[PDB]
Amino acid sequence: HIKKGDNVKVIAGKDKGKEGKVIATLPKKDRVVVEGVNIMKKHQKPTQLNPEGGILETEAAIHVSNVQLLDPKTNEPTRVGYKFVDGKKVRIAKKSGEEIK
Amino acid sequence: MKAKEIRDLTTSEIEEQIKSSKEELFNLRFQLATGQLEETARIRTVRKTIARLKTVARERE
Amino acid sequence: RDILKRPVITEKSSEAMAEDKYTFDVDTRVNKTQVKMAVEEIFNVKVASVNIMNYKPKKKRMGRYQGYTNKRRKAIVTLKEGSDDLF
Amino acid sequence: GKQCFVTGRKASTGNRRSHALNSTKRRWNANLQKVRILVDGKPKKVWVSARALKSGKVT
RNA sequence: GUGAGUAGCGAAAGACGGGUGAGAAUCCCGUCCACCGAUUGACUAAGGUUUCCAGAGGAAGGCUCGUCCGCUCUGGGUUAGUCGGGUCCUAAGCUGAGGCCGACAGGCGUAGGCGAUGGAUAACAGGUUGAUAUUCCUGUACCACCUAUAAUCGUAUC
RNA sequence: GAGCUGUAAGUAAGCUUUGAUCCAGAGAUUUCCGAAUGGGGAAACCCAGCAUGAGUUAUGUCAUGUUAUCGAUAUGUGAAUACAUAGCAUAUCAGAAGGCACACCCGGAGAACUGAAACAUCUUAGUACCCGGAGGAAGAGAAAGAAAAUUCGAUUCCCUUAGUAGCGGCGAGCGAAACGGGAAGAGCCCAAACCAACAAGCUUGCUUGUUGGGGUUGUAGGACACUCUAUGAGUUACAAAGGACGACAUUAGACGAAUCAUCUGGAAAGAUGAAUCAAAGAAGGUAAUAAUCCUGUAGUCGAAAAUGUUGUCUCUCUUGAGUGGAUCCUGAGUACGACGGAGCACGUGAAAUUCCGUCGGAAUCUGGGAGGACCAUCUCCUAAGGCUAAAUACUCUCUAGUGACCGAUAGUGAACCAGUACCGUGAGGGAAAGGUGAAAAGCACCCCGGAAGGGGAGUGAAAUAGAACCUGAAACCGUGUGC
Ligand SMILES: [Mg+2]
Repeated sequence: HIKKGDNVKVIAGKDKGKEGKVIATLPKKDRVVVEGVNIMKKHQKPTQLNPEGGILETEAAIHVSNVQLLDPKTNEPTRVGYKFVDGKKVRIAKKSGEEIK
Repeated sequence: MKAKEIRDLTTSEIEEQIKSSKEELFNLRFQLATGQLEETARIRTVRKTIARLKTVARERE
Repeated sequence: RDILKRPVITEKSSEAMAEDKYTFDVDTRVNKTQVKMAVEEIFNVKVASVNIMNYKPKKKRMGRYQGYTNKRRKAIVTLKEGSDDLF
Repeated sequence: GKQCFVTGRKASTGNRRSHALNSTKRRWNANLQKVRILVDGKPKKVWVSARALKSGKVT
């Protein structure tokens, strides 16, 4: 449904109305990671070798039914359908009709 | 991979079966005791290329 | 044939007799005779005595459930010609 | 157990009444007589009941 | 919870100087003192199954305390042709090819097997480790088997 | 069709768009103990024999291969005793054993307390235990039957007959069947009389010994006597037993319609507004209560393959009736009777029909049995050989799904790695356990401390949710204060 490399649009969250890209999708818990969306402030272990007494800020994963794949030819995040006469499913946006990648 | 780059010769099965079992996995489990965490992912691969060399000799029966 | 799983390099009783003796951890089920014809068809040396001993499984306990470790047979070769059968 | 070697008759069970109808159990037994019946091989020593001996008594 | 900060603390001689430590009547080292000594001493069977040993621990267990430990974490420890067994033998007993008995299950028993608490059976001193010693290595031995062998004896002999 | 390396958190070293992980079918490996099977044993271990093979100048040591006991076909081979028979030595042999679903079924054996207001015949009960046999079901089964009509036409299971007829220290109590309505519904093979051969008789025998042909019933049917038909008819679930070609079902899987913006909020699925799809408003999750966000549902769609169910195509195999009347046949120690027991609803009672132990013991179609002692005529039926599907009883399991059923002292003993800690020599007994948050963002850094544990600062909607982790009652122990 949603994979890494394509834009999204958060529809339901504290950081809604924000585009971005997918970083890494947890497939079992159905959670995706988008940059700049639901960022943390981790109290890191400053006895680690890397830093000197600080607070990390890495993005936190959101569930896959909070992003929605967009093709703004009519300024709209759409849903996905599947067409194939080529031996492999080419992904189709049903609300506009164009072939996306 | 390895699965059908084998089926090369009948006689060179056992002469490579004894070459990897005896002379590779025995060196790679002595060096694990005296200190090596350099390639501790070669021990899985030179063991799963023995199973492929003792499966093909059943097809030649 | 390979009935020598690992060597063992512990503190004194394994590495403070290294002028002629060496210590392996053999597989079970085997003799002290087969080890004479197993450390000779690898390293090309000539043994003089092989001694074996058996340890029981001993009890470890981690978490909230106890279990036993694995039993092991230990062999101690002693050479006549050549040296340095471990590196 | 014991059977007629010719026919195959054997024991039974059943109660044992009295003059006041108290009932223990008991056992009936076929009248088995040892006799030398000629069969294949040797004429062995077998167990034959005495009702199968009225006609077929071979030596 | 009350009984209550009550009954207990499981025979029995300890005293001091020094260290150690956040903390010591209790742990370690020293001197004096007392107790067993046909045993409270020294080796092996039965039984238990890591407790043994060195380095770190102080929440629980120890009838108090604890720096300590038979308790917790890490890493180690058991070496045999000759000692005790098996590849040798049989007692009481147990099991039993055919066989003999019994509603079925099954009970008894001959040849043969199993079974030491007994018969047979070739190695002893000294040294050493933080934990093993007739096992490891120092010096001298001995019983079984195999291979070369020479003096060889020959219907010798098994 | 892009992330994966069981719990997996944690790092390490890797593999994958030349399709990895994951899912389904089919083959390969499957150490030692176990019916244990070379012998031994205190299961998971110890000792061997004969063949080929490595190794050593040679023994010691290893690998593969086999070797239990009965049975029954065989080949030998001397039997005490000349012939010859029980013994013995071998080749073979998908033959046998044990495990079970403690369920249902059929046989063998088979109690007690209890009810009778005591108790013995009786009831509890042919039940519980135990033992043997199997099956996907098993048992019964093709009228020596029910019955009293111008009778119908195997068995089995439900409804009614009926708590009626009966049996009963006539007490307590036990308790039918046929008729009638239904679920289901097929019937067939031998024995004998006999004809033809081959091993023993001039034998007198087609009968005896073996093997093939014949032949199956009561309206009396077959041997034997006669003609009139001889290709259609099949089953391998009964009645004799041996293959292909694609239809459909099962174990992976794919497609699958339609909602946008504001208010309170840490967050919209909520209320207020406008839109839409609907063979699809069942259900679960997503920062709160979603027909339209996700996984899906109604509906279509899909098999390289391995089983499974049937259609027709082979292929095996097969004679079908009638009339006559002289002769032969139509299951024997059988049926039945007396003595003793069991079972039929029925307790020896006037006791029929049915089986068991013991002795007695028949008739042969003008025969034999039954119709509740028995006898006489009318009436139905053919005993002493065997094999048979379905309707019916169950559930340790696999898949879809329901519930005016439970919600952590409940429902399984068991939602936690349960028949486990632990108790017992042994059979056997047997509990305790669940919840942070939407997301680990699980408390960086300073300070008192030896450390625990604290108090600030910080993450969070809230830590007065900090792993003694949701809400937090009473008992019981505290500190403060008006009378
Ligand atoms: Mg029964």
